[PDB]
Amino acid sequence: SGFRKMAFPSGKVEGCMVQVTCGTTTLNGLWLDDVVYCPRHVICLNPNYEDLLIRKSNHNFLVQAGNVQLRVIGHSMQNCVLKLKVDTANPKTPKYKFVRIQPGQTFSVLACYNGSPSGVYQCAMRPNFTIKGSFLNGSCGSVGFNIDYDCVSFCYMHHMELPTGVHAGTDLEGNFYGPFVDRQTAQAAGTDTTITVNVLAWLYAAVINGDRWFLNRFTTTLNDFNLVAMKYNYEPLTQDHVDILGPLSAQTGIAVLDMCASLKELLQNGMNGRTILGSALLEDEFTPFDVVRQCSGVTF
Amino acid sequence: SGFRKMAFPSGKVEGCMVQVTCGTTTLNGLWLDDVVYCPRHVICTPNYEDLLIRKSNHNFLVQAGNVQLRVIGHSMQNCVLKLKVDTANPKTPKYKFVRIQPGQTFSVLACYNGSPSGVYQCAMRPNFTIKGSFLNGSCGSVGFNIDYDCVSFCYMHHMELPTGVHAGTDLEGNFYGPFVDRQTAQAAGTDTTITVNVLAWLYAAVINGDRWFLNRFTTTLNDFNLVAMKYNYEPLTQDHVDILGPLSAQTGIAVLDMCASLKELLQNGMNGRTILGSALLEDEFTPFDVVRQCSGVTFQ
Ligand SMILES: *C(=O)CCCCCCC
Ligand SMILES: *C(=O)CCCCCCC
Repeated sequence: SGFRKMAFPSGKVEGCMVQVTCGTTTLNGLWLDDVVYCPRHVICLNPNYEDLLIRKSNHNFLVQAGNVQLRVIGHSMQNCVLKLKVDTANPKTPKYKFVRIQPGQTFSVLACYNGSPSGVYQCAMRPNFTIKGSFLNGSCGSVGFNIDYDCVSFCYMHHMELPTGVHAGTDLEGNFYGPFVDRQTAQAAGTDTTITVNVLAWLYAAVINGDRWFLNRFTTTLNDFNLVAMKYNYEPLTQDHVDILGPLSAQTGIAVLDMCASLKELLQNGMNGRTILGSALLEDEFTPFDVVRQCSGVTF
Repeated sequence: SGFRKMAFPSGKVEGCMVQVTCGTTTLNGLWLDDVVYCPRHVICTPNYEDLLIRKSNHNFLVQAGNVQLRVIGHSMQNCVLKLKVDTANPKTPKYKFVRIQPGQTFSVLACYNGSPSGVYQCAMRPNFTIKGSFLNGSCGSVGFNIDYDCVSFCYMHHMELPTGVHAGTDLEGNFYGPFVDRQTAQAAGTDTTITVNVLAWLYAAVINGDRWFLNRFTTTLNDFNLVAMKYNYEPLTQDHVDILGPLSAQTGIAVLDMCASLKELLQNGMNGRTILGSALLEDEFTPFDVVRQCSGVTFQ
């Protein structure tokens, strides 16, 4: 038992981190097979990336893997990411995929500086397409990932910090999550919402862990609960969310719409001093999959 | 900016994790040089000396992935079994075995069948238990800290107590607290909030621009400790004040000045406000955790 903000083990990603330098700019790169991926702003107010890239040559990119220098034999741009072909395939390349995640999904971040790891943490892609990360200057090129049975699915690459302290980035194909751009223009995160299906998943995790003070004898309907969710800035609950919660409702014997009646009471009345898994706020950064994995040992 | 529950990168520890089987029990072992360390209760199903004397090297099946490591010797040190193997771990990091004090945090690499599954951060509570997240089969999973390239192993998982919290040993097999590896009725004593860690996290909040809770008054250790006792917080000592010195210098806020701000939070509550997104005071970030995360300390 117990329930924590658990990230995936980072070792498979640590073996892929390199330092990429172009002129006075230094950031991180991800080295998979014979290619190094990094934010294209490593070569750059009003940039003409295509003209900047044609002006640069292979020798203008300094790639360092620990103490070894990688010879760059090619270079191309894919959206907001720069791909540097190197003369050696990474002997530590794990099984990997590049995936674009949807809002509400969680992933681990290996924060890096100068191609070296600082730490790992778990975060979620918010409904407004930002992440509440922990990044400082030089963390660009740090990636977010999920691990499924030895295969690393890379989903995020860090590019920037927005005015409110939240972060923006791209998938490993260079496509920004949300409306953000890699230019020094005005851009801010939109209004965010709470991920309802994750709050319910975490309520089931609390029940599995013995916290049942918030349970009640009542059951609501999807339509009635969604009216409550809109008032509290919670994402609408769909029948697909109810279905995905299936293993947790089966394990605890509590229907999803029975748990929704507990959530409605918690939204309207609070906790009156009590806590749920050590928290006085409703937590929305654990998916239903994260909960079955951590609480029941699914995939372990 | 941002402040997350951040674990150390786990790559150096994943390279040491192996599967240890004795009869019908499978658990995790830590492989350093030509020795595998694991909980001695792997030999059970209770006189441990007699259970070990009856065992032979062939009764221990050790696997590093799908590769078997032949056991060529065995011995018991306190509550850990040391299995000498025919292969030295070529991924053995620079390491130390350290026994930590209550309040200290560490990263746990949760493992099942010798396979790393998750990483999270937790603390040695003042009652010598850890509020971890472990399931059946997680025994032999370790807790650690890293400094430069040296891994200090501080915890090996052995058991879960009635309240869902956990108990284990250092890597020399000595239990933290008054717990034993027997099937007896053991219980965690009353816990206390780690004051020095709460102060550290308030400095983390200040570094991140959260400063509504600051006041310009100062207090004394004696006056602060009267309030601490009332709210089940550990007394603050001159050692804790000295340990907060660097964070005090970084923010320009004296330790006793921050104590007067914590005193007001304890007596008045947060009144609907949050600090680093939390409605409760967090006590599982040490002063050093704040320095590492806010300055971007990396590991080699
Ligand atoms: C990047 O520097 C993070 C802060 C952005 C603020 C922009 C001006 C309001
Ligand atoms: C180990 O078996 C964890 C559960 C212990 C509870 C004993 C009964 C209170």
